[PDB]
Formats: sequence, structure tokens, C-alpha cells
Amino acid sequence: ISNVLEWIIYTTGIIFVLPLFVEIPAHLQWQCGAIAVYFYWMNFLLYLQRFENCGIFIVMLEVILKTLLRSTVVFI
Amino acid sequence: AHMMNLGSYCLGLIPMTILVVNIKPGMAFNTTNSYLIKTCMILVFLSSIFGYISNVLEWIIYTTGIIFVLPLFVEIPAHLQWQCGAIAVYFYWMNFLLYLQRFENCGIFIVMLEVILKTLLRSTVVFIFLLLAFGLSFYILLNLQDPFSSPLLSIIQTFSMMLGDINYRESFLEPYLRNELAHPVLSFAQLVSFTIFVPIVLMNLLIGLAVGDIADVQKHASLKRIAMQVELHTSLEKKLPLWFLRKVDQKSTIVYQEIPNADKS
Amino acid sequence: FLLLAFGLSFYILLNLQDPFSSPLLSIIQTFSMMLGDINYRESFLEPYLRNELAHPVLSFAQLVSFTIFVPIVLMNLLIGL
Repeated sequence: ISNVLEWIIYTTGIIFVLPLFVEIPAHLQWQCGAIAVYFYWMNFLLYLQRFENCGIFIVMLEVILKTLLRSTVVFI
Repeated sequence: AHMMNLGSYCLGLIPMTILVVNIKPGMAFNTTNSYLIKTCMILVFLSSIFGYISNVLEWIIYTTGIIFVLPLFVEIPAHLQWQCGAIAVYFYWMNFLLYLQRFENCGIFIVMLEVILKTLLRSTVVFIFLLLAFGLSFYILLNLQDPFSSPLLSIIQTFSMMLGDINYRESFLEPYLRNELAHPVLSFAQLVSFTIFVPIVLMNLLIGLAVGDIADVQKHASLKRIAMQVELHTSLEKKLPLWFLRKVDQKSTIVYQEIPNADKS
Repeated sequence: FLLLAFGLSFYILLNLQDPFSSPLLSIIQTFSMMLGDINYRESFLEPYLRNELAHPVLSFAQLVSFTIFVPIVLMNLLIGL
């Protein structure tokens, strides 16, 4: 749900910008930057869940995706 | 009357086809058949000014038509003119669909398409943040490789990726065996996540909206159509002068796949 | 009439490139393009890096519009019927 997203996003943001305050490998930092961006935005969708125009769209998408995961265990 | 309006638009439509089918793409503006072209050209220039959602379409189409044929009355760059010709053609025809919105055979089809497309645009703002996010993630993981250089290429590429083909599974594999692509461990994960979130689920949901609303329109389709014809005749009746009434009117008629039973209250 | 319109637009933007020479090839090509594969995203990209293809600015727009109006929405509506 939303709170492990709130966890992961911040920690990856931190790795993303530490090397101003230490020396660290450079590629690694750049690497986990990718994850930071991606999770960042997709998380941001759930904030856009609220309002009127979107507000119906996303609940639809979350529910359909949970419906997807039972299927994903059996075709996994 | 109706056809007459179409025709005013029609003697515009067949021109475009003739000019761009007959000659040619490239030439600054080219050699016989010279009359076919002169006639159609002047006819178009005149077909443009007559009148001057649907009205910004009525704006854009005419102005682009004008750029399309000015260089007979000035010197201008040639490629530019040819370029905005493309837009002119495309918008031209798609606009023409809305005139075909009227009548019976089509008359239901298109309202369906416009409504479904508006239903599409809320979705397009929210995956214009989502697909954008994916766009950038793929931007970062493989822009050693070409094409992924620069943001814009990446996002447009992923956009194309939505459709169907992945596609360009000749773009992970070969790097990976090359060992060119950095971050195998993560990147494969990225693609499996990607297919869990756009090729399959998003598409299916969009399909879901499609089916829901189209089903809803067809549920009481007949009224939408007949309300189209009555509306048109009432808003034709009011403008035309009273003395041109009965005639035409028989107020009688000699007599010498229609509408579905299943819908009911 | 609609797919014909698209056919001609792609006719004008990339008929330096082959196949788009002549109307008939173009319209049939776009027709095939409806199905699914774009497909032939090996037909914009490489020109563009070549810098062969004229009108990048507009043309990319043309393809994004195109995918908004046939691969996704039209197909889904036909599915709807």
C-alpha cells in the first residue's frame, strides 16, 4: 500500500543525493536513482487519486490490479 | 439542402485528393496535365474563403488551405508550404467525418466515437503522468543504447511501446549478451513490472471504459439517432423562408433491420 | 474515409522513404498499421538519426495523434460493437 511507498521513496531519494556529503561509488547512486524516479511518480498517482476528474479513474485501476494479482499467482 | 452543404464541402474534398495523388511530394511545385492542376487549384483557393470542437477546426482548416496555395500569388519557401499542406489534408478529412456524423447509416457510429474519445482524455491526463514516469525510467536504464538518448525520444518511445509490441525485445537481449547494458539485475525487473502495468492492465481498463460507455449508448441508441434527424429538421425549418413551404409538402404518401424489439420499459 | 485520411497524411510526411511512394502503397500500409504493430518504428527512428526524414517536429506529433486515434480508441470501439 501507500506507506511502504512512503518508506521506499524517501530512502532511495536519500541514496540518490548523498555523494555531496560523502564519497560513494557513483554508478550505484545513479542506479538507485532510477528506482527513486519511477516509484516517485507512480506513488504520485495515488495523490492524484483525489479530486473529481481523475478521482474515479484510479480507484478503478487499483481494484482491477488487485483483481489481476490472483490471476498472477496462478499464471506464475 | 443537406447534400448541397456537403457539396460546398465536397468540391473542397476531392481537390485535395487529386492534387496530392497526382503530383507530387517533393517538388517545390513542378510537365503536362497542367490544366488538371490549374483548375483544381483555383477552385480550391475559391473553395477556401466561402465560410470565412468543430469551429476551431473550421478555423485551422481554412488558414492551412490558404498557406497551402499562396505561392501562386507570392514567392514562398516551397518546403514550408508543402509541409503545412500535410496538416491541411489530415485535419481536412477528419473534420469531414463530423459532417458525415449526420445521416442514418453512419449517424450513430460517430457520436459513439466522439463520446468514447472524450472518455479517453481524462485517462490521457492521468497516464500522461504515468506513461511519462515509465518513459523516464527507461530513459535512465538504457540510454547508452540508441534510441534512448534525450528525454523526448524516451517518452515518445515508451508511448509507442504501450500499443502492443514490446518491441524491441531485440533491444534488451542483444545488449545483455553483449553485456553492454548496465544494470541487468534491475532492468529485467523493470520490464516485467512494465508489462504488468501497461501492455496488459492499462489497455484492458481502457477497453473496459470503451465497452461500458458504448454499451450504454447502444442501450438506448434509437432515440439518439432519431433525435439527430428531428433536431436537424427543426433547425433547418426555422431558417428557411416561409413561402418555400407547401410546396414542398405532399401531406400524403403512396406506399408500395429496423428498430430493435429487445429494448423495453 | 478516416483510415484513408491517415493513409494520405503518412503519404506526405515520409515518402522520401520506401515504402511510402505512391498513394495506394501508403493507404494500404496504414491499413495494415491499424492492426497492432506500429510497426515499423524502425521506419521513423533510423531516418530521424540519419536526419533523412524531413519534418521531425510535426511528424512525431503525427504518430502520437495516430496512436490516439486508431491503434487504441478505434479498435476498442469496434470491440465495443
